[PDB]
Amino acid sequence: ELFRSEEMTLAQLFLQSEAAYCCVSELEELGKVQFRDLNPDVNVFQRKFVNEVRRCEEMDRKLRFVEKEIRKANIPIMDTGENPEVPFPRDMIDLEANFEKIENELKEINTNQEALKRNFLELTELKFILFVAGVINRERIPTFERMLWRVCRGNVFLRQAEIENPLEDPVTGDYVHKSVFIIFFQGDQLKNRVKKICEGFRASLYPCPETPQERKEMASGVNTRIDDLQMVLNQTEDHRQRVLQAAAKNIRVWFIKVRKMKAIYHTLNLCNIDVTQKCLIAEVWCPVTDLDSIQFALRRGTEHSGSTVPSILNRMQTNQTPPTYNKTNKFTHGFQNIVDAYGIGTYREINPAPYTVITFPFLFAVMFGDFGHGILMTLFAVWMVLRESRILSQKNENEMFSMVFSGRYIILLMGLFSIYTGLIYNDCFSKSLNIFGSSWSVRPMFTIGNWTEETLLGSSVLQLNPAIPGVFGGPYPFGIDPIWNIATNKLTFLNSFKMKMSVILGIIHMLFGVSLSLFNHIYFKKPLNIYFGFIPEIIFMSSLFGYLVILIFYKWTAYDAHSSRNAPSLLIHFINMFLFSYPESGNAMLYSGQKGIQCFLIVVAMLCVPWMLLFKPLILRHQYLRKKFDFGDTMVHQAIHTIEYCLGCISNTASYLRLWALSLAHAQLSEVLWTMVIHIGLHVRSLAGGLGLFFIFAAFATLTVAILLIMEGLSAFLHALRLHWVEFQNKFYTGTGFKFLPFSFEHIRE
Amino acid sequence: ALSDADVQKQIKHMMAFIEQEANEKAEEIDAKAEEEFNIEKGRLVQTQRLKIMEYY
Repeated sequence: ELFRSEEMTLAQLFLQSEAAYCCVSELEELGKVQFRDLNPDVNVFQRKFVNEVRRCEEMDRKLRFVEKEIRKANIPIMDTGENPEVPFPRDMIDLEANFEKIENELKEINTNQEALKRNFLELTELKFILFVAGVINRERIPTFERMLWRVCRGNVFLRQAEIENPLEDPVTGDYVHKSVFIIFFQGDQLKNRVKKICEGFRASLYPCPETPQERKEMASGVNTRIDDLQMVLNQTEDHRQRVLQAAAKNIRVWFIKVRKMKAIYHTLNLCNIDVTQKCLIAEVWCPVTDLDSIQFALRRGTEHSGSTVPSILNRMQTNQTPPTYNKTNKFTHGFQNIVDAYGIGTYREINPAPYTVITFPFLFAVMFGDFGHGILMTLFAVWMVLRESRILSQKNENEMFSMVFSGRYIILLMGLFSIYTGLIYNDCFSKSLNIFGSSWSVRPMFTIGNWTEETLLGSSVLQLNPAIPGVFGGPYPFGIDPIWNIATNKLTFLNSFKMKMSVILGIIHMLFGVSLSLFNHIYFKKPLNIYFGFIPEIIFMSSLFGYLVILIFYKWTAYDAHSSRNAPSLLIHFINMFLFSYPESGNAMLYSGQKGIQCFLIVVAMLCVPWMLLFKPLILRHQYLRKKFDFGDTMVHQAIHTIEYCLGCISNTASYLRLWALSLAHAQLSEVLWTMVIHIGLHVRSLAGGLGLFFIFAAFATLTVAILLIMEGLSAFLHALRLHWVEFQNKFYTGTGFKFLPFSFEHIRE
Repeated sequence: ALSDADVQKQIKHMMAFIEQEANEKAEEIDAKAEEEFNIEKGRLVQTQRLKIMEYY
């Protein structure tokens, strides 16, 4: 039982237009149905939902306008209820108009306030004044005076003043100290000149002076008017704010209500309106299993409609390519998306995602097999999940954080497997984990084995620990024996392991990918694709590459150090296998009779090619002419398949050397970051060591993340994913389909 | 969720809807025809009755 896309019915529904409005609204809340456009050559004016959409668009923009003011006003707009019910009566249009009135009132109030603000400031300046003791920042007064001296020789004294805690200049929009030095003239030519200077210079000039008591009384009247203006202003602003918050409550509900209505009308435009009756016919895609749910939703919708039209949705002979629908949840959605990123699977194709969930994180952990980073990686994913409710129910304009958040469940696994693999690799920041089970060798017995005082020469040499001395041996219970982590030849012992492991894992995984193709070919009843396809293809790959895998395990258990000299080299036998190269001497054989086996398997692999190469088009030609089909094109297409398959098997097997290549790189980058950074934090000086280690570690931590946790994690992520797309999927996951895009009320947070 | 018997049943109900609309619409049309009948008849009757009365 394999996961496949859901059945689709390409079904058509006819119902009355009154019932149709309600039904679309209710089926939309169901969110399980995707309607098709029955009038692809008809524009929005032609669809005749344009008046409804236009109104929605105007409502939307006006709402957004007010929303900007609301947001500036810090209104909570929690959007936690009412809105989900999305009722869509025709009376909502008048409600839309009411919205427009509210925001328009607000627009007038603020405009009035700004004029009032100007008057406030303008009167405040006069208040302060009572030529003139105006409002100046003393920007050009040092030069104002000189300009006056330039026009005439200072014929009249200037009036000076300084404002403590000056008022916010209206043009400035902020509060600046104000200082005034203005000259009065009796001459008209010069007064006019001064007027021009004052106009040109940054000075406040428009005072209407009197010397009479009456002017002081006017100034009192000004203060009174100022107070009245400020009172009215304060009331205007208070009303504004109260209205804004109250509207913010209704606006969160409205936003989604309007969006829903718009979506409904737009969906109904993507239909064919019948001409002779006020009834609507539409074709929709829907899940088969969910059809009953759809009919019940339709029943409820039309029951709300006063006409209770039967609204019967009847399946049509589905015969166009249906969309590919894979049901996902909070966990599996992310994995489906990284599959979809490569392409949408063929209808009823085998969905690779259920295997990706484990396969991909596993391959990552192989590339990223570092226990210490596995912890960091796991903890990051846990943090994101624990804050899921706070991060999701928020705005996240930075797509880099959103991206990793959306994959937080994918990362969680990668961390968990990275721990598993790191422990087997026995590397935690280039450190091994000794469980007191390291019994690789017994050094006391080393000295017994003709090694007496080797530590004398040792001062300048290494000396390799011998195999099969009779006193060493025994496997490490779990992972690589810690002893190798401190050897100078780690880089050969463990390097060989990773090379052979990468080959083993790659080939086995490839064979799985091929095995899946059999189920798909059975599902679509294509005997030819298994009698001339699968069978010779799986045999071809097995005979060449599965044979190699067997030999790798054989060598590990067949040969001991007792035969280390002239021990067979698996790579050379593999090449000689393909070439039928069997020298009389120079290479020992792995087992007796191997020559016959090697020859047989290659012959079989070659005999597998005709099957996949040309036997299918030949039988198709037979059946065609027996019944009586582009034979030429079919032969070419099948030939291409064989060529790419065989050459790909060779290249694909090598491709999995990515597992080794990156695992090696990570360990080497980790080792050098340790050795060339944190080692320095240790010292024979006590206090200096403690204090330095603090600062050095912080740098080590910084580089550890910057280089390995991010960058190499990204490389391992991508390359493990690339292996999934290229080598695995291409063995069974073929063809394309359409993305399933049902009509549903998904855009609630947006 | 519906069988062929049920689909055909609903088709019959929808046809019943169409027939019902046809009847209601025709009845409305005939009613208006009768209204126009009586209105024009009155207009004509009073117009010429008055002319006769005037000659008398």
